Amino acid sequence: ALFVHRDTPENNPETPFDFTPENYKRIEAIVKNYPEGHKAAAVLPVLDLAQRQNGWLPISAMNKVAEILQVPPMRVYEVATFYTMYNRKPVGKYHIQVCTTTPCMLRNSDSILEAIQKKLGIKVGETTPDKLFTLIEVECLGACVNAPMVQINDNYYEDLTPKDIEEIIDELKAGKIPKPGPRSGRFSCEPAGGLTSLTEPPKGPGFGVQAGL
Amino acid sequence: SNLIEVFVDGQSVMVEPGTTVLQACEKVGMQIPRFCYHERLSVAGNCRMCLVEIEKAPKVVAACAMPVMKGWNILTNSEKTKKAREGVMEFLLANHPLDCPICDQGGECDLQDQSMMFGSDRSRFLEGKRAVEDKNIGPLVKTIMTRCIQCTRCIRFASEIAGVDDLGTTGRGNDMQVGTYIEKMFMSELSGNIIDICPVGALTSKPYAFTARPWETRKTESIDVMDAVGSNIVVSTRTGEVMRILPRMHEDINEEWISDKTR
Amino acid sequence: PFDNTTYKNLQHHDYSTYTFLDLNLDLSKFRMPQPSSGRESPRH
Amino acid sequence: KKTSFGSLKDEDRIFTNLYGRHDWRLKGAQSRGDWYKTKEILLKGPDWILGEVKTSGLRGRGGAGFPTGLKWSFMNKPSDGRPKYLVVNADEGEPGTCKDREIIRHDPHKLVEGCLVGGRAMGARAAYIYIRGEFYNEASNLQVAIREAYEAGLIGKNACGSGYDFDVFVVRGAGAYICGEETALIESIEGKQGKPRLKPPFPADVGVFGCPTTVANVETVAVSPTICRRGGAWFASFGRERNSGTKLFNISGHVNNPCTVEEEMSVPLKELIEKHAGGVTGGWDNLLAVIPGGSSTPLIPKSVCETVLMDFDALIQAQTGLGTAAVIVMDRSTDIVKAIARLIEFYKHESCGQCTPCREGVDWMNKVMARFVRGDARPAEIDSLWEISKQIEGHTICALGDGAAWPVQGLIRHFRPELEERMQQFAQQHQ
Ligand SMILES: Cc1cc2nc3c(=O)[nH]c(=O)nc-3n(C[C@H](O)[C@H](O)[C@H](O)COP(=O)(O)O)c2cc1C
Ligand code: SF4
Ligand code: SF4
Ligand code: SF4
Ligand code: FES
Ligand code: FES
Ligand SMILES: [K+]
Repeated sequence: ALFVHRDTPENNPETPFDFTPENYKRIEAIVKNYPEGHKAAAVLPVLDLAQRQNGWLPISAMNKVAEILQVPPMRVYEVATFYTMYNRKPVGKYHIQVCTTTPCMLRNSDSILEAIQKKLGIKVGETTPDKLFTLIEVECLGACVNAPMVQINDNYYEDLTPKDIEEIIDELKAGKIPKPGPRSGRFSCEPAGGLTSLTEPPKGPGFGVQAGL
Repeated sequence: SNLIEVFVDGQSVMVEPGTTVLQACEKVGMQIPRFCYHERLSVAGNCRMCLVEIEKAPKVVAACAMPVMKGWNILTNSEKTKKAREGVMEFLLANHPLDCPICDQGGECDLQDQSMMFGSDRSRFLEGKRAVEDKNIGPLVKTIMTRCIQCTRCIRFASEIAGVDDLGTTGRGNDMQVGTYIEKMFMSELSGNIIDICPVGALTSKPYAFTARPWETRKTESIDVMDAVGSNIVVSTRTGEVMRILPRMHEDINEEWISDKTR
Repeated sequence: PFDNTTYKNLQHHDYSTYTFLDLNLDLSKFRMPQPSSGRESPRH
Repeated sequence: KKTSFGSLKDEDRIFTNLYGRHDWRLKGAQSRGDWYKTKEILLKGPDWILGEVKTSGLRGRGGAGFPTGLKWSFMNKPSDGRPKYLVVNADEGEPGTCKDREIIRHDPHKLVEGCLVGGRAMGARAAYIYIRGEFYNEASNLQVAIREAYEAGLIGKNACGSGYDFDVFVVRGAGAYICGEETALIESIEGKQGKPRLKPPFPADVGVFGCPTTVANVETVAVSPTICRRGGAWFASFGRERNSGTKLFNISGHVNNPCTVEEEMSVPLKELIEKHAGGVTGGWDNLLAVIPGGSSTPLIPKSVCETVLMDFDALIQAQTGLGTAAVIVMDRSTDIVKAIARLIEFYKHESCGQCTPCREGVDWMNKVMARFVRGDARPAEIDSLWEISKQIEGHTICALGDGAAWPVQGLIRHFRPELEERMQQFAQQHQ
């Protein structure tokens, strides 16, 4: 949790990184989304791309993005250390992120944190010896009505209970892909035990349209 | 022709459009407090020491950044203004280290002086303070970054004046840190100037370190001969010895900067 | 037959690491030419 | 006039695929009435569209609640040579708020159509949809929905066949609540730290890439096509005067059935919780406090919750605000000081650090609130904390600073005896 860089044998400007040819084509499309003369707007998406290819951001990757976009390296470092989704240390294969802000706290997200810690034998902020799971607390993930919820890599797992989360870790260790979403009865954000709205057939085109178009 | 009339504490003054509230106060000889604003740097508006009341406006405005509007009355000394300064000074000093006796800025420090003139006379902060690691940026500027107040003057000067995009802020929140992220030296021919524009003892002259105090120096206004520009300088001496070189403002020559060889 | 009992947003169960950027690459043939500020960058 | 509000009907619900029970892709969206007579709306001109939005009484759904037709009309002016843009705020970062998430993934074509309709009103050439980076799957749904519209001619060149060129770009965030702030969002698009800008200039003059920009919430833009189709008067027939239309509500916390639901504005808070959320856990009598509009709004105790209505003007009178309309419910088992202390901890982690009162003040408030949770303080410190919050409020660059102060003030305003009691317990234990 430090915001200074000290070169180490596995993280220095000579650490091998470079985009694959497939990613170099994705980068071209990213840059075309912005006006000519404002290529620096691509810093966030291109940095994220480097992390998706590599899993984390060595300083060499930051320099590579700076070189590609012709942006001073410090301006890339500033972005990398501001946004919390960028990993400047290697993380596990599965980055478990437990929301602990108040709405999730009110639904016993602490029990979810306990279940993950007891099952994995690690503490918040640590990685397992096998380097499969890294566990952190995060702020509201925009799924508060489905609390308690966690994010693992790109997926949300919601309305959790200590049992449900323990199963998901079993599925990940075994190599399977657990389907995202609520683990209770419901499918998304509707009230449990039956809809209280949107029960009628949706109205079709042209319904209630004002005269004169 | 296009000058507009504004009032500073009820005193009319005619100012060009685009003039900020801070610049309007200057015209009547009132200097608004500031930390992040430097007239030769880009406007930042982040320290909030320049907050000033506009009559009938419920919100204090940042004087350094807010353009004046015709008929505005700036209350530079209202209780609303004075309370804003006290609140900001209190936040500025909450984590600042108790370093004045060992800090080279002592005696010519804008934080000290504005705390005296515009802040409260005591603390109500009952927590532990932040402490930051120092960073080595070369043999000329010593960094004691726990004193930094995150005004970003050094960043803007390095980017705009010196044309070096090496300084920046990393992290965010209370943990936001000014520096180079990596181990880098800020070795520009104009680097030493960031000692002058840093309002606090975060950036100080390494050669000058610990040798004098401001009140005991004699200022000899003189000229630089290290090149052919003829930069106006102040030769600081004490008890018959030259202690340091400072810039002297000359708009048509060196503005308020000197080169590192001159310094 | 109107069915209000099944979740119909199950495609994202099969999204992968490059789905978003692959779609962005796919969309590139549809975009209008970008405007220009007249220089390569503010540093030019 | 109408005197009671609520009991909205499905016939009059804008977001009809709120629960993902129907197809979210173009085929489903069209059958539900999206993209219908979009060409007619575009050929009626910006002044007609802004008038429809002006007459609808729509107010910003992002939190500030600023009237939308008036705000959008700032772009209604001749071009000076720069391009014009509509930035759509899909950051959805306010704790308790998840309404925008359902719109993006289940009704993406309403947002995409809203982008074009609102973009036409402002004369914008494209829309950038800034969606938080943690919504990867929702962002992929949106790009799929955007691709279908491009392939149907509904956007891009000659959009809908109206002779109007409009692009819809999706740009993802990287983890920062402060990038929901309008100007901090713009700096993020430009590839900088998400630090807000001072105003002036206002975005309608100097926005993204230095160009005229309007930042609109996802919900604000998603309902815009329907208001144009069904008319502003239809939308204005809902909710109290100046509090018009249908609102998305998130009821979370200590309810039996936490959910997102669309309900008429000015619905009573009590009715909303009982009707849709199944009521407070342990009975309505087990209610302690409610945060009515997301974490930034001050809480209210059970007594106020009894009769308060859910709209901008009603909640301002209760010394709070509608905010994002995210209702966080706390029953009597809650440690209220701990619950509010966790929100101040959230603002501490989300402050961009740019400006002094929030960079230093919020962290100071967090350190004090942590001691209040344990009672390791003195009663005189309560008034000190109130004064500190007032030094942050109205002195910062952006409204995150105000949003950190208000929860603290709400706790002190309604639960001061709880704070003093905890200090009494701590003092007598170490006595
Ligand atoms: C800290 C902070 C976070 C915000 N987050 C969001 C957000 O996630 N989504 C949003 O629509 N507005 C957010 N806002 C409000 C925006 O600044 C802005 O008022 C709004 O997006 C304008 O859109 P509207 O007029 O349609 O409501 C936030 C404001 C602040 C101060
Ligand atoms: S910077 Fe100023 S206030 Fe801070 S320790 Fe040095 S002299 Fe004292
Ligand atoms: S080091 Fe000095 S000039 Fe730079 S941000 Fe800190 S206080 Fe300001
Ligand atoms: S109030 Fe906080 S988040 Fe907003 S600009 Fe100031 S420091 Fe940044
Ligand atoms: S509080 Fe956890 S998702 Fe919002
Ligand atoms: S001098 Fe104006 S905010 Fe710093
Ligand atoms: K200094």
